[PDB]
Amino acid sequence: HAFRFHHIGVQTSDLENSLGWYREFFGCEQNWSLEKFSDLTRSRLPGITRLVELAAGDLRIHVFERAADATPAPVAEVPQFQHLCLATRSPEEMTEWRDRWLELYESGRYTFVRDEGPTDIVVDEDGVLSLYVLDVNGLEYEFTYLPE
Amino acid sequence: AFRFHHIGVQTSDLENSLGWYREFFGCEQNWSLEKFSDLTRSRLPGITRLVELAAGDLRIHVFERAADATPAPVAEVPQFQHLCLATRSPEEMTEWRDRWLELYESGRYTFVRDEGPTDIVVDEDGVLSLYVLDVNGLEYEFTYLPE
Ligand SMILES: [Fe+2]
Ligand SMILES: [Fe+2]
Repeated sequence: HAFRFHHIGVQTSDLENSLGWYREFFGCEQNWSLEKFSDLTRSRLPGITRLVELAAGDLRIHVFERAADATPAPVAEVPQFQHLCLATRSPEEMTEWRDRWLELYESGRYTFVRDEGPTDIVVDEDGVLSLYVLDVNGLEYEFTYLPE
Repeated sequence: AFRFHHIGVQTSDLENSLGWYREFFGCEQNWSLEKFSDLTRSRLPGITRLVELAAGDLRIHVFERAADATPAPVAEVPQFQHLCLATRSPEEMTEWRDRWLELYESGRYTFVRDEGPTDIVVDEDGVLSLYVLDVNGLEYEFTYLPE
């Protein structure tokens, strides 16, 4: 492989809320935290106050907070990395992911940008299962099972 | 616990993004689709075509909505801000930055932004970083880890 996926950066308005939900939902760990930033970072992300690297298996997530004066909601009609898909290992885990999202949502431990619950688990004609949820920032995560 | 499968790129000009993703990343198209379930159309209203591109271990699902105009990314918004890919050698960092400038200067692709690539910077541990924008204005980072 010429290159390998390293990590994805998640911008949030409430770092504490995202750090708790990501660790609870995905089983993430905190590898390191950063509060000093170079001239290029403050130019790219004006107002960044802290960045934390999260690790859940092969997926690494760099969650960072910027202004937090307002709490805007994601825009849909705009070009974007629209969603992040994660492959499960059995059809049973698909129900597990949807159940655990609901459990964390109605537990009251977190504030969600949007109140939209998880989608149903949908089968296509080739046996693929599809499940979509929103993180605490209103960003879409897809859980799938490919009969590979 | 799980395996990262693919990222979804929402674009307004699919053929423009397809051509750039193929030349820049060396992407090859795995499959495509133009008939969608109710769930897909509810999530992405007006979706027309969906294509899975593969380059390395990374799968990229580029899809186009109702084109209409050509909107630009919004920065103040909670979002997946950037995608980082790891290189195998320090000289590849300059190879990536050069291939971006070549593809941009060729005039063969439409860009939402005029912003060129950043300089290659070094951190306290020797990690090299490089930030470029795709034809949709979305930020990609190339990194090199000495350890
Ligand atoms: Fe998807
Ligand atoms: Fe990064």
